[PDB]
Amino acid sequence: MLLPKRVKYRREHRGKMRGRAKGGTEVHFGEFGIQALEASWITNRQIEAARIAMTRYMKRGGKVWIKIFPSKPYTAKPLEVRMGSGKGAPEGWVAVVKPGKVLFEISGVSEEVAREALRLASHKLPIKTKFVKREEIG
Amino acid sequence: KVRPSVKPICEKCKVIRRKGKVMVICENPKHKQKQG
Amino acid sequence: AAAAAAA
Amino acid sequence: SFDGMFTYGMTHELNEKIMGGRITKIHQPYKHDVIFHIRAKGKNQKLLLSAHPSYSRVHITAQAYENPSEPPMFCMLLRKHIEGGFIEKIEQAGLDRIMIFHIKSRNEIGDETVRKLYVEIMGRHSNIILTDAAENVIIDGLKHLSPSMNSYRTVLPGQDYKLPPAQDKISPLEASEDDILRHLSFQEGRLDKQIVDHFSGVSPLFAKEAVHRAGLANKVTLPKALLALFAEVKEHRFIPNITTVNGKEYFYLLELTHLKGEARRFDSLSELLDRFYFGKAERDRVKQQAQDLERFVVNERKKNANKIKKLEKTLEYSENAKEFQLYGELLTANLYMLKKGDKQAEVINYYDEESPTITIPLNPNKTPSENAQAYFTKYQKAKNSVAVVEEQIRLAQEEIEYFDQLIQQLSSASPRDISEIREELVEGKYLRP
RNA sequence: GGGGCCUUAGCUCAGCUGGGAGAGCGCCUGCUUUGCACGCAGGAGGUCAGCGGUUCGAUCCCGCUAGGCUCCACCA
RNA sequence: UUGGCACCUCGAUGUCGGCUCAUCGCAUCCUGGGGCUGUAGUCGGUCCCAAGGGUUGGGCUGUUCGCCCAUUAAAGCGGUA
RNA sequence: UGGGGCGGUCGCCUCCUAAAAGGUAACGGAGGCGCCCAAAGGUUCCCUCAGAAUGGUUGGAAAUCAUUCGCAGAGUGUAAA
Repeated sequence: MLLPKRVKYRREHRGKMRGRAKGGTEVHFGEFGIQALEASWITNRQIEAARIAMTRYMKRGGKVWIKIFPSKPYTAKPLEVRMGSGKGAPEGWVAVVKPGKVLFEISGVSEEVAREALRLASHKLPIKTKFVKREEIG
Repeated sequence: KVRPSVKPICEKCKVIRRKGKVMVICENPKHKQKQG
Repeated sequence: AAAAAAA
Repeated sequence: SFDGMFTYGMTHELNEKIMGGRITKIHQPYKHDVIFHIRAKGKNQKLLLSAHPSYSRVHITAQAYENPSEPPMFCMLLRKHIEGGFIEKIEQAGLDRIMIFHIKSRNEIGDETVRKLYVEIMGRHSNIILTDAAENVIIDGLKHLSPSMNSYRTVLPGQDYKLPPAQDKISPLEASEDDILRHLSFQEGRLDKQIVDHFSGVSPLFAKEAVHRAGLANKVTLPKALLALFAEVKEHRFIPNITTVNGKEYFYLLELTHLKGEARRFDSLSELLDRFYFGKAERDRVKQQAQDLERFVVNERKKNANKIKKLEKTLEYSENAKEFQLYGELLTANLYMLKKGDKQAEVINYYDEESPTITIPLNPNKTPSENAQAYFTKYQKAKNSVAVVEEQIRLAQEEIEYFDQLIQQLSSASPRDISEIREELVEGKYLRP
């Protein structure tokens, strides 16, 4: 379960998610990965769920590279209060994921094991996913 | 069983499309699935 | 309140 | 140990040693031990009033009871009420184990009011209670008791004293050369217990010493021994010594003719209680280990023997389940024969007639193959039992041999040998590090 | 709805911020005690309310459970 | 349902619970027809099709709700200021 | 004042929100000020900071001293640019 232990500011603007991925577009650590097709906030609970779902089915094999990190906090005002009167308290941490970005990286297993592990990870994520692999021109 | 995720459970399952509805028939009657 | 007590 | 006679000798010695005097300091370093710093004639004295559940005693100690921790509230009230005063007299309430301390203590406002401090040494019912000697209400007690728990003689601050119960005896000293025998009424030989429950404040040790001083116990070869020992107690003719037979120690104010082994002659009771004992600790360790360890080893040996007998029962159940497998294999083709017991079902020809002899239970049942299959499963469990119970019998005889050896090594030896036995055991096995 | 700390021996309950579950009370075993139910040692209980993650070991770290007791919810 | 906003009404839109009269939607309580059951039969569990009809008399509390007594084939959820 | 109350705030300075001139709101997000200094003011003349390593006796990770690598990782009274 992933969170920064110290931040410069505890309350930040929610930002915008226009455009493609700025970086982390190509798979370059593992052999196979998930490429994002839509943009939404990914909570660290979802990241933990996808990581356990991959790691359990890969009980024998290589390690998992988590390419995204939930650095941006989101604030949640308490329920049943009026609008305004100050910004609410921070509740959790999300990672801003753009389309084209690689989320998790797997090497050291077979093809179908990696495909099924990425499918089990993708069924926990709130975004449309696809299977990508390393290209060697090169 | 009626579910919107009609999938072949075993190797003997066969996917058919009766009446515009995706269905799975099998020798095992527990694998009979319909949607819609 | 809104008591209907018109006289 | 401990007793009204030893209490009388202690009162005589305290009247000889600390008469008048001044209580400069009151310390309570432990939960049951109270130290009085008596400044009597000559040098300073250190009176100890102990109310331990097993080691309760009153004597003038000489060693330094260190660790003066933060004092409890009974010690603080003792320093508030008793310190600065004088001791009038130390007397015993009859022949029971009750110590009365008369404290001529000046009050904190300046005037004088005599205080009576009561020390009771009854083993696990020992207590120290201070009264104001005019109304005899309890100012404070060392152990606080409720109206429910120990309903008689409730010890609360401000409650009236109730005084320990009457044992319904006669005073053993200066009684009569005839009163002593006109009430014990020896019939079948409970002599020491009759002395215990017919005399005031007498230990079973003094009764067992008196029945040895009588020699052959008779009608007259017993009261002259009791009067002789009471004359030895009176006129203050005590000979304090420590005697023991094996490890565990005994002390008394009179020389012991029974239960020999050691002499360790002493001068007074103060050095006697200083040397024995401190208070437990090694004696209480060999008390807590000695009988409990051998009891544990003997009980575990009985467990292992019962285990071996019940494992041999399963070894006979092995042959019973082999007969069950034979009867199931008889049933399996069956019902060749009628369902009942399916006995001797075999095909005359084109059959391998095992035709084993069988004992015929009625043959079950609703599910005709699963009964024979259940029999065959019981047989597989039986052969796995043939392996495991023989392993358990081997382990149980190894445990019984080791526990019989431990019984032998506990039933006396060395001291240093027991020390290195402990060493070897702890080595045997690693064992967090 | 918002916040706190626990839920561990038949009971009361420790355990220092991860280094291997304990004290008191209850129940037995043995010793000892002349005698007034006054003493000593030795045994069992716990999946640390429960569930899966982390690391070499988790009451301790984490989420969600399930509870208790906390301390309040200004209105028509 | 509890909320959020304050768009309509402050030259008046009467607000809870009951009584009387009802009507509508099934995300169906029973009755009707089925599939799978770790459905031997009765009784069951889950998921379909189905609103045609019927879905109670009390004790407590202003109470809806809730608890209990006795039945029933069942004593169904909601909308209509 | 996302009704009023209760709570909070009321003047000045710095950053973001502020959309590459300026300006720009919300009970939006972060902080400070109601001073201090006869010098920390003026002029003239010189010099360049913090950290790492090596070596040092009381010096150990750090008191003080030499060396390199140091365009500033220092300092600039007080706080942000």
